[PDB]
Amino acid sequence: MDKSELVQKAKLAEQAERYDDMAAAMKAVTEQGHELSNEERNLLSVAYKNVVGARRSSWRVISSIEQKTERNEKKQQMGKEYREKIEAELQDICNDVLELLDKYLILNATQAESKVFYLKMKGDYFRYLSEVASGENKQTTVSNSQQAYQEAFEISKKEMQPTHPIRLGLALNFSVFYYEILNSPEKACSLAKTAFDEAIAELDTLNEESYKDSTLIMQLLRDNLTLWTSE
Amino acid sequence: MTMDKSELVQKAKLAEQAERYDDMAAAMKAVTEQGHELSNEERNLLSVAYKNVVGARRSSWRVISSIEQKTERNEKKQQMGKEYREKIEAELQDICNDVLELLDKYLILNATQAESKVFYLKMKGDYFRYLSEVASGENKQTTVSNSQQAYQEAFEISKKEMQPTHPIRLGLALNFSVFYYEILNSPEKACSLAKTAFDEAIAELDTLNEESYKDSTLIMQLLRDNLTLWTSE
Repeated sequence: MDKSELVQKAKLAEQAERYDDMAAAMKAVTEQGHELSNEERNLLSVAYKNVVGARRSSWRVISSIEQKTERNEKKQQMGKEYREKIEAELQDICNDVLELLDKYLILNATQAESKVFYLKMKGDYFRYLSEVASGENKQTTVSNSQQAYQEAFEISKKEMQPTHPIRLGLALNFSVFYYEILNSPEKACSLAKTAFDEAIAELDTLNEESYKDSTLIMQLLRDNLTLWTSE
Repeated sequence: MTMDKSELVQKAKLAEQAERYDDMAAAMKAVTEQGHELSNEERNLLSVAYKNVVGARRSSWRVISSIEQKTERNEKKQQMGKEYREKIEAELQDICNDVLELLDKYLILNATQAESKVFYLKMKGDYFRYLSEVASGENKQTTVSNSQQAYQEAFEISKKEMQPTHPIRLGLALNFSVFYYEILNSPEKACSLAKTAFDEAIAELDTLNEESYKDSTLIMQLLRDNLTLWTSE
């Protein structure tokens, strides 16, 4: 197919709830090596989010079954083996996405908003890998996830105003990363408070007809601060 | 592979909980092919697995079919929806043919009681019906006939061997009536069949029992639901 045909196939697959088809189509689009439009990059993201999300959900279900008392060691081993099967599927998906990001999407991105989008995507899929990793690989995937978020964070801070909704909320997602993945609540609070306060300082500059674009995310930052500071 | 029957059944149960129905169906296909008669539990795992597997493809086929009835002035988008519908169709037909082969080679001939024979002949009617929903040309008349014949064979046994309130006999009447309504475009016969089965059940309320009361009355209401809808049409 050509690019426009692949995008139409992706949209058909989405309507049919056939997300593996949708991801395959948008992977093929990405491999043509050109910068994606806003619409195309959202189709890619939605496709793989649904594909990986199904495996993440199945993994949690089987992991919980495995964490319940089973005296029959043969049955215990059957659950472990099935969990590992799902794990390998999940890791294959994440590595496919990470390879698309490292070979095509991040290197070809010529504008800050694109760059931040794909770096945050990279952080997400390393995070997913970290959820199922063990030992030294868990530390490595967590560190790779953090590095990607941090790079997106620094670009957003350099290129966007403190009230920009992409910047806010990259800040929100990053602060939650510190709270939940790194178990670092003091830093989580610090990040969220800096982003909240710096946006608050510029409420002056927003239009009365559009300020909610910013304040909706700022309220989410503030809600997390209330919870976290009360412990 | 190296998994034995107890491992396959446990994997089917784990796949069900993880909503991985393709895995569930594969496990129960492997169990079936070992040649022992499926237990009641195994039969229900097999049926649930393939119902979910085929149901996803049937739903996708309906969605794309309906999209393809949007007269795209560009033949490109029309040909693209047709090709994708045909891809889903072939997937759907592969699933149905797998089930029908299991029924023909293992499930029907290994059934040693009437209830199971009726269950599997009904299932054969169901999967030829799903094929009939997407078939065309000379393949369509074959598929329709094979669906009707399977339902008729199931109905003959069920009328001889099962009480009119038995949930399997009621569910067979339900699906056979849907066959007439949807496949043969015969709502008058669909209603006649459903009305007769409903009335045969209420003529013998003494044959209800505690174990299947909820199942029986659920399907009786489904028969009534179709009757009211089809009559208002």
